[PDB]
Amino acid sequence: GFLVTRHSQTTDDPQCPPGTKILYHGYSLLYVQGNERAHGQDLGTAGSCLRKFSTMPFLFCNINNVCNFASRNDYSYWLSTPEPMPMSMAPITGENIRPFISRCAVCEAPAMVMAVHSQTIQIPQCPTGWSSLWIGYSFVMHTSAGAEGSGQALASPGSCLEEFRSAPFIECHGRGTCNYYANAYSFWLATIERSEMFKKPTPSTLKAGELRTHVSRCQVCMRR
Amino acid sequence: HGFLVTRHSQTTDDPQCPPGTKILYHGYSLLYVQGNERAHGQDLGTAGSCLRKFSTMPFLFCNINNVCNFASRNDYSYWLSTPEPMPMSMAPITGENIRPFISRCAVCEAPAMVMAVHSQTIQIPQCPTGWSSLWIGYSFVMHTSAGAEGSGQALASPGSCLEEFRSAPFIECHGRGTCNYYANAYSFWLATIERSEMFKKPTPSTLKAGELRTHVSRCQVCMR
Amino acid sequence: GFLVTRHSQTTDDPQCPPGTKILYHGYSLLYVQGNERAHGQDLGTAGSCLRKFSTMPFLFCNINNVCNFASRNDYSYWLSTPEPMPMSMAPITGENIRPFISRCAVCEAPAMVMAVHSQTIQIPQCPTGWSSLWIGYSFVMHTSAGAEGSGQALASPGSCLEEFRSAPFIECHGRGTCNYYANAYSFWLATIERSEMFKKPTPSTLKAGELRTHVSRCQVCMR
Amino acid sequence: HGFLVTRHSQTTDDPQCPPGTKILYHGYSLLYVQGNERAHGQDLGTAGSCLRKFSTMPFLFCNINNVCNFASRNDYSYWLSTPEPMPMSMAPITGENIRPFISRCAVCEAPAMVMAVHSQTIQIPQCPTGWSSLWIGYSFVMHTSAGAEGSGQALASPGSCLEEFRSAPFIECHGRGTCNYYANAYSFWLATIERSEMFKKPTPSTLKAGELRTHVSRCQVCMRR
Amino acid sequence: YLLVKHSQTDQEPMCPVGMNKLWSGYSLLYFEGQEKAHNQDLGLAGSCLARFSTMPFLYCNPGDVCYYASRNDKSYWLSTTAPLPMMPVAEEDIRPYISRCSVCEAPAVAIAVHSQDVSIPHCPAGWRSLWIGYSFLMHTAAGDEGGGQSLVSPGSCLEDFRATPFIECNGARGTCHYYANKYSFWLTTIPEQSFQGTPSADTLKAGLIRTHISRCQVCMKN
Amino acid sequence: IGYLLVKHSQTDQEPMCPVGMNKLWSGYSLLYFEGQEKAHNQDLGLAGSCLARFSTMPFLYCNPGDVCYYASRNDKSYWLSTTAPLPMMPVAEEDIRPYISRCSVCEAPAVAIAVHSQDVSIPHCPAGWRSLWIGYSFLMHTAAGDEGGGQSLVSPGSCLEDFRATPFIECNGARGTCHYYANKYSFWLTTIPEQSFQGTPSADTLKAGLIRTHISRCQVCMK
Ligand SMILES: [Cl-]
Ligand SMILES: [Cl-]
Ligand SMILES: [Cl-]
Ligand SMILES: [Cl-]
Ligand SMILES: [K+]
Ligand SMILES: [K+]
Ligand SMILES: [K+]
Ligand SMILES: [K+]
Repeated sequence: GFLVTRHSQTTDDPQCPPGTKILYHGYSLLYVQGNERAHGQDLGTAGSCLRKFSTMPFLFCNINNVCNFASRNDYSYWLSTPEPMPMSMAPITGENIRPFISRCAVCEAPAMVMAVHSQTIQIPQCPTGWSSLWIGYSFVMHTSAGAEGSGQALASPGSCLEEFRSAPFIECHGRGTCNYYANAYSFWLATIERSEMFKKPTPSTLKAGELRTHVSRCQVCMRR
Repeated sequence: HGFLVTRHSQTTDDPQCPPGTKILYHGYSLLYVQGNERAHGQDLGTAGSCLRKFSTMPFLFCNINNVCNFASRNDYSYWLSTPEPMPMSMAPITGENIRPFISRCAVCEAPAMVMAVHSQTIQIPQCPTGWSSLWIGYSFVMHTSAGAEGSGQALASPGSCLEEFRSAPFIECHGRGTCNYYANAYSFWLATIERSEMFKKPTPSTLKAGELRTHVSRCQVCMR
Repeated sequence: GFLVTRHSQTTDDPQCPPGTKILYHGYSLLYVQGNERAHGQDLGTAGSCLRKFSTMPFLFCNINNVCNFASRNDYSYWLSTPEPMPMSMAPITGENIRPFISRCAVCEAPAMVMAVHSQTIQIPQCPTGWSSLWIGYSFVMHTSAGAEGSGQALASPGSCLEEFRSAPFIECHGRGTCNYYANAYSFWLATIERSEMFKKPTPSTLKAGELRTHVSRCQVCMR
Repeated sequence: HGFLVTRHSQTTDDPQCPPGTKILYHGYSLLYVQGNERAHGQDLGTAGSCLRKFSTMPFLFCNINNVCNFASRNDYSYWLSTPEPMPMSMAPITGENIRPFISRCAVCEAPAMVMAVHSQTIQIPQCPTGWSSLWIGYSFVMHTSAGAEGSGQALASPGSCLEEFRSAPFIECHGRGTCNYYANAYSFWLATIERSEMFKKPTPSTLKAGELRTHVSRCQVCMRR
Repeated sequence: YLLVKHSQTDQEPMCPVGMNKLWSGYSLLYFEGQEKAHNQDLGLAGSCLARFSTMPFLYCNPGDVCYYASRNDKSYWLSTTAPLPMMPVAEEDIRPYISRCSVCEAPAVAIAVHSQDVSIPHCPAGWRSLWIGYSFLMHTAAGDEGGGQSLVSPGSCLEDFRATPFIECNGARGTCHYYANKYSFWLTTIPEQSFQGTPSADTLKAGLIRTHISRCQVCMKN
Repeated sequence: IGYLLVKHSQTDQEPMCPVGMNKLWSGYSLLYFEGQEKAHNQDLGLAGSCLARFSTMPFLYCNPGDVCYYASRNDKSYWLSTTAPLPMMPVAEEDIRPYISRCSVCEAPAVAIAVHSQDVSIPHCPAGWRSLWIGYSFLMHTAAGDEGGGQSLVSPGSCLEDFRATPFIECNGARGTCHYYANKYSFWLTTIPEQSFQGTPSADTLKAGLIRTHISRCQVCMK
C-alpha cells in the first residue's frame, strides 16, 4: 500500500528499487506557480510524477465560473536532464523540450521508506532494521522566478537526489517556452564538523570541482 | 512497517522515545529555514525536524554558473528552543553560548500509525478507541518571524502537539553565526471554542503571562 | 530651488551638469531592505546620495524601546563601479569594498529638470526650450535578494543612467559583506518600432557585444 | 509661485506652518494603508499624508463585476501617533477613544522649494548655502507592521525628518474599527556613522531606553533663500 | 490509516463500510496569520476540524502576550453548493456554506491517481476505488496567499468540481464571503498521449469547462 | 517654471492640453511594469506615466553575466484603460488599441496639486489656486498576486476624471495580449458621513449605482 517515487534525472525511465514493484512511469514535476504563488509536490511522493508533460499542466477558474488556460503568466518546473542548453541561451520550445525533462517511476513498496542525512561527505548508515534503496545528496529547497519556490521533507526520499546538479530543474511557461535562468537557486544541506556545530560558520564560495565537497550525503532506506 | 514519530524535549536534554516506540537517533530540533528570503519548514512530527548536527547555517546554495555559496549572503535557520531567556543585554547570541538555547529531539520507530488529536477546549482529548497515548500537550499550528515568513504543522501530526506551551517556542539564527529572539516572532495555537459559540462572532481577548496556556487548545499524541 | 542628482558610476565625484552648482557629494544609494522589505531612493533625487557609506546605514527600533543596529539580517544596495569581482567570487569586506561604490553629486539647478526616453537606439531630443544636461540609457527598475527591489520614475534624471551596465549595483549586508549575485536583475526600457507597438514582441536573447542594441536611450534636460 | 510643505505635530495639536510659509489646511497624519495585503504609503513630506478626515478605514475597493466593498474584509490604515499611552489592558482602542492617539498635520504653501539633509551623525546637518532652516529632527527611513508590510520616506524629503523621535511613531488601525500598537511593528532610522567606520564591518549594538537617539542620525529641513 | 472525506455540503459525509468514524467536523483549507497562509492537506485528518469558528486560533509574541481575535487574521474553508451571497454572511447564516468532513479508520492506505485526461484513471492492480473526482491542484485568494494539494493525497481528488470550492471567513468580524480574487487551479486534460507541445490558450465559459478538467480516482489497497 | 502637467483621457483619444500649455508629447497611460513578479509603478501625475510608444512588453532585463532577455520569460505591463467593453477573452495585437488610455504631457506655468474631500461635496481648490478639473480619489490597486501600486494623494494622478471599478488592463508581455482578470482591484478614498472624525466604519457592500456617492471627490489645482 506504500508508494516509493524515484527520479532518473535523465530521459530514461528509472527502475523501481529492489523490493518494490512498478505502478507507472512519468515526468518529474518539481512545482508549479499559479497567480504568483508556488506550490510544490514532494519529490518522494507520486505527486511529483505526472503521466503527461506540458509547460502548463493546469488552469484556473474564477468566481464568475470562467476558466482560463495558458492565457496569463504562470509557470511549471520539472527536474531536468544533463541535456546541454542551446548555445544561443534562448528559450527552448515544443518537441525540443523533451530531451531536458527528467523521468520518474512510482512503485509499490511493502514497507515505509525514509531518508537519513549525515551532514558530512560520508554516507549515513540506514537505521537498524532498515535496508538501503539508494544513496545521494541532501536536497532541501529551491527558488526560481520571483524568488518563489518550494522544498523537500528531509525525512522523505525526495530530499535525497541521486545525482547532484547545481541547476537540477528547468523553468517552463504557459506560453510554451522553457529555459534555465540565472536567478534559479538550489539549496542543499551543508557538511558540518561536530566540533564546529556551535562555532561561527566559515563562509565559502565553491567552483566546479569543489562543489560537492560541502554537500551533505544521504541514504534512502526501507524498513524491511 | 516502519512508522516514525519525532519528539522534541524543548530543553538541552535528549527526549526519550515514548513507551511502545524505539529510538533510532537523537538530534537538534529544526523548525524551518529561509533561503533567498523564502521560508521552507520541516513538520515537527517528522524526522526532517531532527538533524544530527546543529549550525546557524545548515545549508548552502548553488547556481547554474556552477558556483555554490555557503554562509555567503543573508539567510536564516530556525530551531525549537529551550527555557533559556535572552541575556540581559538582549543582543544576539553567538558561538558556544548558543548551545543552551537549542532544543533536542529523538526520532522513534513506532509499530503502528501515530497521530495527534485536538480538543479545542481546556480538556485533554482522549485517544480514539484502539489507540494508546504517547504524550499530551498544546495545539501548536503555525508561526512567522522575519519578513512575516514562516511555516506550520499538520493538525494530525504529532508536531502540532508541543508538550510545553511557550509564547516563544523557537529562536532565529543567521548565516553570520548569531541567534536571538525578535519582537515579531509569532507562534499560533488553536484556541478553545465552546460548541454553542462556533457560529457566533469571536470574543476578542488579550492575555498576560500566567493566564496564557489556559486559553489554548489541548492535544494528545496517540498510537494505534 | 530645483535640485538634480548625478551618479558617476565610478570612484570619482561626478561633475555637476552644465548650468548647475554643487551642493554636496556622497555615495550612490539605490535601496535598502529591512525586515525583508525593500525601500528605494529615486536616483534623480538627493535621497540617493548619502555623505557617508556603510553596508548597514540604518537601524530599527521597537515599541519595547529597544533599538537594534546590524543585529539581524538586513541589506543595503548601491550603484557600483567598473571594479571587477575578486577571482574568488566570494563576498568583499572592509576597505576592499571602497573600489566598488559609485559616487554622486547633488546640484542646484536654475530650473526644472526632467528625463526623456526615445525607446530607440537614437538619443531623444530635449523639448524645445530645454538644454541638455547629459545622455544615457533607460534604467527603469531592478530586483535582487528575494526578488525584492525598487525602480525609477521615467521622467526623473534617475531613469537615465549615463553608462550601461548589465550589473549596475552591488549588494551589501549588515554583517559587513558586499557582492554581486546571479539574481541581481537590472530592467531597462526596450527599443520599440512604432510599426510593432501593437504586435506581439519578438523575443530576443542578447550576449556581450550586443546588449545595447535593444536598450532605449535617454537625455536629461533643464529648462 | 507656491510649493507645498507638510508638517506633522505628532500630537493632537495642529502644527504651525514654519516661518515663511502660509497655511492651506490642517488634517490627520496618514502614514500608509494596506489593501488586499499590499501596503501603499504617502510620503510624509507631501500633502498626501495629511487628510482632512480620519477613519480606521478611509478607503474601499471595487471589483471586475462593478461591486465595491467597504470595511468588510481585513484591510488596514496606519497613522502617525501622539505620546498618548496605551490602556493598561493592551486591548484595542475603538471609536472616539481613538482621537487622542492620532497625530495632526499642516499643509503649507512655501515661496520656494524645501528639502531635507541628513548628517548620519549626532550633529545637526547645516542647511546648504542659500537655504534657510524650517525645522530639525531625526532621519526616518522606513517601517513595517502587519504581515511585515510597510513603506518609507524619500531621504531628500521633509517626510524623512521627524521632529520627535519615537520608537513606535505610528498606530495600526483596522476596518473593524480597532486601532492598537503591535509588537511586530518596526521603525527604521538612518544610523550614525564615523568617517573612519564607513568601510569597516558594522559593530552590532542593542540599545535600551535612555540611549536610543544615541545611534540615530539627525536632519534638517531647509527652504531655498 | 485515516481516510478523510469532505462532503462539500452542509451534511456529514458517510464513512465507507467497515471504517469506524473517529470524528466529523468542518473542512479546513487554511489559516492566514500575519497574511501568511498555513494550509491543511485535504487528505489528512488535520483538515477536518471538529469545532468551527471564523477565528479558530490565537497568537503570542515573545513578550509573553497572546492575542485572540484582536487583529486582522482569517480562516478559509471548503464550501458547499450554497449560492454565492450578495453580501457577507454572519454567524448562524454561515452554517449552510461550510463543507463537512469525516475522519475514518481504514485498513489500508488510500491514494489518488490522476489521468490528465477526460478518462477516469484506473486504480493500481490490487487496489479498489473509493470515489472518482476532479484534479484539484492549488488555490489563491487574498493577496497571493493560498496553498495546494498533494497529487497523491485524496485531498487532490474532489468529487464535486467547482470554480470556487472554498469560502473566506474574516476572523474577528465573524462573517464569511466570496471575493473576486478567489482562484481554484486544476490539472488539465491533455489530448497527446504523454508529451504536449505548445499549449493552446483558451478561455472556457461554464459549459466547455468539464472537458478541460483532469479526472482522478481515490484508491485503497485490496 | 515648466512644470509638467500630465493628463490621462481614459479613452483611446489623446487629451488636449489646457489652453496656454504647449504639448510636449502624447502617449499611452502606463500604470506599472511587473518584472520577476515585482511591481514597479509610475505616478499617474508624472510624465513617466505617459509612454510615447506602447508594447505589451516595453522593457527588457539583464543579469550580471552580461546577458539580457527581451520578451523571453513571463513578465507583464499594466495600463490605464478605456470604456471598451469587458473583453470576450484576451484581445491580441491590434485589438488591444481601443483598450489603452491615452495621455498628454503639457508644459505648464506652475505646479498642479490634487485635493481630496473624503466627502460627497467637491473639495475647494486652495485660495490662490484655480481648478483644472474635478474627479474621483484613486488611491491604489492590485492585480496578479498581491502586486500592484498606488497614487500620491497630492499628485494629479490621484484624481481621475472618470470613476471606473476597473480603471486598468493587464497585458501579457511575450504573448502580445491584454485582458481583464477577476483579481483586479481598484481602491478609492471613501465619502465619510462624519465631518472630521470617523471612529467606527459601517461595513457595506455596494452594487453598481450607489457606488459613486460613496467615492471621495477631488480637484486638481494650479496657481
Ligand atoms: Cl548566509
Ligand atoms: Cl543586520
Ligand atoms: Cl484576528
Ligand atoms: Cl517576458
Ligand atoms: K536570467
Ligand atoms: K503583537
Ligand atoms: K470582491
Ligand atoms: K480571471
